[PDB]
Amino acid sequence: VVANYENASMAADYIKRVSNVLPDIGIICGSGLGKLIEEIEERKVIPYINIPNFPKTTVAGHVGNLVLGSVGGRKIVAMQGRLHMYEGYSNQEIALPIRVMKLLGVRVLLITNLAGGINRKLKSGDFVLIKGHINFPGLGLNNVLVGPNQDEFGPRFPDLSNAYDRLLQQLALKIAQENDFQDLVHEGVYAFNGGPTYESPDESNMLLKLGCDVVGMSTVPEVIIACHCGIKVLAVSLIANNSILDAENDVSINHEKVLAVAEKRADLLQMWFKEIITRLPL
Amino acid sequence: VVANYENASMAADYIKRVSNVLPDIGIICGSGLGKLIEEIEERKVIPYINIPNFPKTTVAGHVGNLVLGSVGGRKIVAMQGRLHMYEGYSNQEIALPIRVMKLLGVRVLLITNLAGGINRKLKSGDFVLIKGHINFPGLGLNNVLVGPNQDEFGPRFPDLSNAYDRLLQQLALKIAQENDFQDLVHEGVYAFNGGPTYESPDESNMLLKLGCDVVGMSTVPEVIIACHCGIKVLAVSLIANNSILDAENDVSINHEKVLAVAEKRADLLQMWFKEIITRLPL
Amino acid sequence: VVANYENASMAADYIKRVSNVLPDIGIICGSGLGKLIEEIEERKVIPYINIPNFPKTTVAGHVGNLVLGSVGGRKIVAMQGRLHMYEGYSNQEIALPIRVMKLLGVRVLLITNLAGGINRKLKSGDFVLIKGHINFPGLGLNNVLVGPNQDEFGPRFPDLSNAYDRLLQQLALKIAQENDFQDLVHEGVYAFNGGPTYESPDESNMLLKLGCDVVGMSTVPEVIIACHCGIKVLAVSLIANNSILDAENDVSINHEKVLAVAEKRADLLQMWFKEIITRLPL
Ligand SMILES: Cc1cc(Cl)nc(N)n1
Ligand SMILES: Cc1cc(Cl)nc(N)n1
Ligand SMILES: Cc1cc(Cl)nc(N)n1
Repeated sequence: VVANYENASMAADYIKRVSNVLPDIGIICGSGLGKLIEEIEERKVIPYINIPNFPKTTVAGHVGNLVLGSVGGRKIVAMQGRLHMYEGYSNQEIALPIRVMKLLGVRVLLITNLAGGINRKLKSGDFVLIKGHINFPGLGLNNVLVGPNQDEFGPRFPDLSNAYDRLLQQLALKIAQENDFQDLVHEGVYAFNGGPTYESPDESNMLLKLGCDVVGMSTVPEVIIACHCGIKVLAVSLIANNSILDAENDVSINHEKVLAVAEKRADLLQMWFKEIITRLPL
Repeated sequence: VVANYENASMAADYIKRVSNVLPDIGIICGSGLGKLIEEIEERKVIPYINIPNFPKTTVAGHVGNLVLGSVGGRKIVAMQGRLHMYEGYSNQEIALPIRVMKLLGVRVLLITNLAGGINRKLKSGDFVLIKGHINFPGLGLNNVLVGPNQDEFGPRFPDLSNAYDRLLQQLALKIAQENDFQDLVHEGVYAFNGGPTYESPDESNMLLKLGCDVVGMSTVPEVIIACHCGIKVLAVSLIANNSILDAENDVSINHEKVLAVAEKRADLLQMWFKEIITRLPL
Repeated sequence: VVANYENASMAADYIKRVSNVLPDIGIICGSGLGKLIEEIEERKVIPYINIPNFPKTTVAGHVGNLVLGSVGGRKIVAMQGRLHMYEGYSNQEIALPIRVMKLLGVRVLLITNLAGGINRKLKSGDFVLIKGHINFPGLGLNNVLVGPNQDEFGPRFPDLSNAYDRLLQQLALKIAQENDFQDLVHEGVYAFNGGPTYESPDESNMLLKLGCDVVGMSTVPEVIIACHCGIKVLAVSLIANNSILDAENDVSINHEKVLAVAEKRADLLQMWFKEIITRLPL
């Protein structure tokens, strides 16, 4: 199924019938960072498997729902269970849910992920406002836009210079200052490792040389599809380890440690993003 | 359809029947840089769609013809409408037209493209003679030769050390000196970004660190197929912007600006390449 | 055919019926470096084409056998004819033979390859004990684990920090010292170039900047599958040229020169690995 205008329209039609909500904000939350979705008010939960043309996700299993409702007086749509390219999903499968958001009315997309720290200033538990990226899959002919261009959504050759909105970054920092946790908030450049192996010690050393501050396995595909069709983006990484320190000290990286960091910061991240949604410009 | 000896032979048979021309020079021209093809003498235009085993190009649309005839007394074959890998074409689809050129008798291939400047010496409107490359798709298991080797055309493991012929570079510079535009002509290393997003500001900064002078989304696949089967190459980039300056000044990159640069240099590039063809060794 | 638990079990069942050997050591030997396999004692040769669910290898041709037997009193299984990803094999085809080794009882995998030297200390004929890697295909969404995770074999997100066992490296060096060829033995970081073109002169210069000591087109996919399912690895490169010197002196790289180096070191490498197998811990 191609992520074209006709197919995205059919999915949006189903959703609008079922939900009644016209959202102008979208959210995609990282693993262990989805509590906010359970607090959406007057909400409607739509399993992906029920929506025409949505990608099949049963081989991976686990949760996969679209959730619509209200937060802070604002109308939002959330993806509960994101699609990652290391699972084998195609370019068309990743892109279709974001293009459906566009047809539903989304103008701003907020994204969180868990990532490894490269910059020596980063500790476990810190947050990084993403200000740019290095897309190794894109340089290597696995960009999410490889294929025919869908002209109704955007141009053949997108410019990513303003993919990460500066005013949204400034609003997120302002709110952290108001609640006295700005000492946790950094900015930086995100390297996309296709994955699913964690970056090796020598890959981490290479990324430090190349100007990367953070490394992870998600987010860049969604950012590019959003930028192509004119949706503004704020993306925030939660740092689970510093891979450069771990390489110097021969310390292991593992998913169990990652999820414990997520639990430690989940409630603060939920409160932060609730306020961001409330404060977004009108 | 595999780009093998049998399938390329069937395409060449069709062409030879229709055209009568036995070319020993091939040309592939960049977008907005194809005026020379309209001035081929005693010419024959063959739509790709008519040629056995040529790749299907109707999803992308736009022009796609093989043109045979004479320039400056020399017999040439031109591709009018090149195939780019960011459109989703396979390794076999890119390679088959170059291997057909080989069977038709081509010994020299001249290639132009539009590209972004990385080296701080490069301005919009400059030309770069390509002397080497950094192939990010090739390092990342998307090389144009991934697949079974077609032994009749070349070896399993090609050496690219002499892919860009030095004497052809020297002849191109000599002609620029004769016509007093050598101040526009540089040499440099080309980075292949699979695309179709332009290089991000942080990718541009990375390429500067890694010794790249220019970045673009074409040319390297054709160069590798030509080198594999023993065809000499001259490749020239027309610079449309300096991405490092644009990153420092927060200035946007876009296809409209690119095509205006192409129009500004099209007639000079046509005259230059006409003389190169005329002067090629016998 | 997916490299899952059911399919690997069916292959292992065939093998166990035919061979009687329960191996706890596996070997994968580089091209021209396979003489040891001909000296396996009380051996059984099983063509890949006869084994249920093994990948089809007839397009590439050439030898493809599993060989079981004894070396130095130890029970081993060897792959005679390795699968390389530049031939077009899928992730599932590369992984299935290593997962079969796991089900057969393999706890240690010894691997050799031929490679190019980047570090200026490396000469043709030197050996490099691999201590880490830079996986360009993995960064670029062509990692061998892209796809659904096979949970019975290992975790969704493997850590590669200890992929190259330190004690095995120390044993290999100890044996070289006992036989007075330690002056040939280095350690270093391996860059995986998907291939099949040799690294270009400018790619070689880039790899030097990024901390790579050696570059080649194999080994990293097998190492990752082995690490995922808990098999210890020793990997050794035989250096056929120094690509940085060749770039400075405009000297060519070619498969014929490579195989002559292999012949020069084959008998010493055979003796070295025979002793390593004999000395492996119990
Ligand atoms: C949570 C996480 C993700 C990634 Cl890709 N890398 C690290 N080191 N940590
Ligand atoms: C014309 C062009 C092509 C490319 Cl790939 N990049 C830039 N900056 N400009
Ligand atoms: C034997 C070999 C392999 C590779 Cl990938 N590169 C070089 N220079 N040499």
